[PDB]
Amino acid sequence: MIQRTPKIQVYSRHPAENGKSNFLNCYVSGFHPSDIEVDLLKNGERIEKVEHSDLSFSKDWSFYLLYYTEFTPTEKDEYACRVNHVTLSQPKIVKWDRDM
Amino acid sequence: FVKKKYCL
Amino acid sequence: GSHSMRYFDTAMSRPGRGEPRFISVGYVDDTQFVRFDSDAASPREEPRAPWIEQEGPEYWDRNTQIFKTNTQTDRCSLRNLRGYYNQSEAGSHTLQSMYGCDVGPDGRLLRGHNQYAYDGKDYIALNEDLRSWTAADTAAQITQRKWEAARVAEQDRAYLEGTCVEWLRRYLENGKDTLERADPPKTHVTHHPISDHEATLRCWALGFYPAEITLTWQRDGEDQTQDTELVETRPAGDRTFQKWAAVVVPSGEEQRYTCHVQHEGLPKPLTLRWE
Repeated sequence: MIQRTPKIQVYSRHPAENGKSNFLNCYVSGFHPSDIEVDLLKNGERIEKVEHSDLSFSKDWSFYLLYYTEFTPTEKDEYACRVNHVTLSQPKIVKWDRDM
Repeated sequence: FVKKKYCL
Repeated sequence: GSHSMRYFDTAMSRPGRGEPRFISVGYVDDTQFVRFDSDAASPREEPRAPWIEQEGPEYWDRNTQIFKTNTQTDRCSLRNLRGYYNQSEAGSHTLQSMYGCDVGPDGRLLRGHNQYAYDGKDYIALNEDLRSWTAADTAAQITQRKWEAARVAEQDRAYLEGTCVEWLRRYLENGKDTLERADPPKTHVTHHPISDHEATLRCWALGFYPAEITLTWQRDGEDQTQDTELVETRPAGDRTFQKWAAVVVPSGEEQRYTCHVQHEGLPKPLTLRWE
């Protein structure tokens, strides 16, 4: 059995403007096998009713998924994506940074 | 349009 | 432009948790137009693109029937693959499939595809001739012999040169306002100091479709492949994609760097600098 660890990116659909509604994205790609757990976090707490895309993969056979939810960025609030996968000894947290 | 598949 | 139709299928066994899940997703380029998931509770509510609805209920019924039979076929495949590798009934295993056709701007067939991977490793592929197979190992040789005996490649060839090309052309016509529209990237360069000595220049491309794009940094007109951080192209959720490329540059040398962008929706390639 070969395993590939996920690449994780956290970012907004549109350029972020404090006080304006947007979508928060966590894109996980490059992983194998397909089982994976992804949460989006607001100030460290799990956001409910997050949706995701349908399981698909790249031509190198590595899987990808987009998890997403509506959000209104502010100065105060912190957002992140938490991912778990068989390749990870502990969940991996990636913070949202509007410059990436 | 989907393709009929064959068992490996 | 040229276009592709591709189905990406994943079958995954899960001993003790029911039968293997089968999911098939169909795309035209980077637009998903159909899903069939054996775990969906309401197959009728399963997403289809709008230019698929216009094809009517008999079209949907014929596709649904083949997807249902494909679920059973991929479960047969997973049972056989477990045996070909002497594997226990305890573990989860994965069979992936990609199949479909690529056409040029006139709609003519460029090439067909029908290939498989097991547990993330290539297993068997229909060759570009649409007549012969490439098998990765002695297990895939068993599949190859069975498919040769049953003349399976001739059935696949007929789908790839016939049904696949014909329906891709129909989808492109019905969806021409979206599927045949390339949206160019919106581009800018940002600057992020890292110390008194260096800063990152990041070249952004936002809002583009399809996903294929080339983004590169040059220093004095020389490509900086080894020193450029290039993130994977990523979906925005509005059909479009995003990508960035970054280099670390010495303070004061920023104007020696140029970012270069190629994309189908641009009338001409872009050259951009900081400020």
